[PDB]
Amino acid sequence: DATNKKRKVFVSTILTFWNTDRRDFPWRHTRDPYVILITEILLRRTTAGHVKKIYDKFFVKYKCFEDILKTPKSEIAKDIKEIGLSNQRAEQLKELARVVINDYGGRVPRNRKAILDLPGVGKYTCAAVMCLAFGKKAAMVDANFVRVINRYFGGSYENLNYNHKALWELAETLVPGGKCRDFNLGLMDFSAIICAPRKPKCEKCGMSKLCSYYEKC
Ligand code: SF4
Ligand SMILES: [Cl-]
Ligand SMILES: [Cl-]
Ligand SMILES: [Zn+2]
Repeated sequence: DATNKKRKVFVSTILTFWNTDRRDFPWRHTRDPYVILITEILLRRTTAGHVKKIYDKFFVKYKCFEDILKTPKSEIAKDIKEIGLSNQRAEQLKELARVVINDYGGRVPRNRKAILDLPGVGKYTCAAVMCLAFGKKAAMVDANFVRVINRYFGGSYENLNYNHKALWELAETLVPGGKCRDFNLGLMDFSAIICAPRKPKCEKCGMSKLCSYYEKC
């Protein structure tokens, strides 16, 4: 149906944004599974700017899970106090390190279900590791991704969130093969710069012509 063109323009718009208004963060320049997974965990409950500021010292000190597991919890907490909830985060990092060391030889598995079951890992982080580290097709769906989908596609997707399989399935089918990274990261950037939480910047949006939400305005 014509829903084919609407989906095609969405993907096209996002892929282009990845090349025209790309944001930058250190973790977007590595493919080490450990760094990507740990960074996604550190980003929770804080901001990219905060993690970016401890990134250099953190990854020089903790080069892998072995480094985390041998370090006292209080020392780890001290090292990441800046991003908050340091003690709770330290405890979680050590548990994750313990499982990866005890069960996977200290290396993150290149398998969806294996990753998803690691301590502290949810559907979004698992998607990030699979896509960013292993280059496998996966949609990194967070609340911001949901927002764009709600607005652009509307209809039966207007009120769904990432706890709805119907919404995650659509996201999955939108991910272009061979360019999962371009799509997920381009969408992350687009959602923040253009289709923002407060007053999307529709006049700068390239797909406003097919956007459901743009019609209600
Ligand atoms: S037209 Fe507006 S609401 Fe629609 S995708 Fe673009 S920014 Fe988001
Ligand atoms: Cl490389
Ligand atoms: Cl290692
Ligand atoms: Zn190691």
